[PDB]
Amino acid sequence: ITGTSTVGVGRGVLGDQKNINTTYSTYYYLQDNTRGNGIFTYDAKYRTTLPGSLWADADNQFFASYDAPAVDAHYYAGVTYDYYKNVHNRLSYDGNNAAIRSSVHYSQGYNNAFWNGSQMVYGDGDGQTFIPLSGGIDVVAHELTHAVTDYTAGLIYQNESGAINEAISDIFGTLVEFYANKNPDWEIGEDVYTPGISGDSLRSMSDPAKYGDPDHYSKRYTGTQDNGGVHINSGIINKAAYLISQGGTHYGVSVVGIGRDKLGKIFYRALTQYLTPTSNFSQLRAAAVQSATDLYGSTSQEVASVKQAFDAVGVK
Ligand SMILES: [Ca+2]
Ligand SMILES: [Ca+2]
Ligand SMILES: [Ca+2]
Ligand SMILES: [Ca+2]
Ligand SMILES: [Zn+2]
Repeated sequence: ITGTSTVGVGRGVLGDQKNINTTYSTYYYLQDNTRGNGIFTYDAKYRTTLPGSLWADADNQFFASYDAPAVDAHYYAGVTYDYYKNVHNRLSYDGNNAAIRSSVHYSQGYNNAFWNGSQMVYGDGDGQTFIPLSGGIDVVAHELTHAVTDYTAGLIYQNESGAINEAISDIFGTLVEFYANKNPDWEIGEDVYTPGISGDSLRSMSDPAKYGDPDHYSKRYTGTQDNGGVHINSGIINKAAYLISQGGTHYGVSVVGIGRDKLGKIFYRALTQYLTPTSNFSQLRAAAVQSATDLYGSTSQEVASVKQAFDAVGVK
C-alpha cells in the first residue's frame, strides 16, 4: 500500500505487548516501510491460497485474539531482518533489500511453518501439538534463513545437502533468537510447541538425541523418508555448530567453544562464499575450516575448534 508509515501497538502469540510498524492508507496495514523494500504480513484466512489479503486494521491496535499470530509474524520478521543487516550486513535475504512477505492463519490446524520459495507461511497449530507458529522467534528466523540459503548456497533439499540447509536454518534461527535476547536457548521452537507440556522442544541443538535426532555422523539416517532425513541429520550439524559456540566434550572429543558470534561469523561466510547446491557434510567441514581461516587465520583457535567439533560428530 502507498500510505503513511506509522507504529502500531499489539499483542503477540504469547500475550506480550509489542509495537509494530504499520502503514496507514484508509486502513492500517501490517506493512513495514522502515526496512528494505518492505515487510508485509498477510492474512491467509484459514485457506491455502497465498498470500491472501494484506493485514488490515481499523484502529491500529492489534489486541484481538485473531491478530496475535499476525503481530508476531510481522514483528519477528523485522527482528530477523535486523539481525542479518546488523550482524552480517546483509540487506534482506537476497542481499538487495528484497521485500519480506508472511501469511498467517494458514490452512486449518496446520502444525507447520515454511518458506515456499517466495514468502513466509505460518499455520496456527491445532492448539495441542502447536500454537500459532509465528510465536517462536527461532521459528520465524529459521524459515527466514531458508530465504537466505535459496539465494546463496542453494543447497538442494534432499540427503545431506538438505540436512545442512535444515541445520543452517536452525543455527541462524537460534542466533537470531539470541540476538533478540528473548529468553534465548539452544532448543528449537519451545515457544510454540506443546502448550500443555513444559520444558520440551521440537529439536535440540545441545542434545539432538534427546528427541532421537543423531548427534553423530555414524548415527545419521540413511533411508529415503523425509527426503533422506534432512530434518533428521540436521542434528549432526546442530551438535557440531553448538560445540563450536559453547565447547565441551562429545564422544570423548573435546572442543574449545569460541562463542556464538564467531560461530555465526564462520557459518555465514561459509554459507555465502563456499557452500554449493550439492554440498555434503564433509564439504561443509572444509567450508567451515576454510572460512575460519580467512576470518581468524589457519593457526588460530577458531580454526582449531571447527576441526575439533567436526571430529566430535565424526564428520571428516
Ligand atoms: Ca484492532
Ligand atoms: Ca525461550
Ligand atoms: Ca529456541
Ligand atoms: Ca512445550
Ligand atoms: Zn526448515
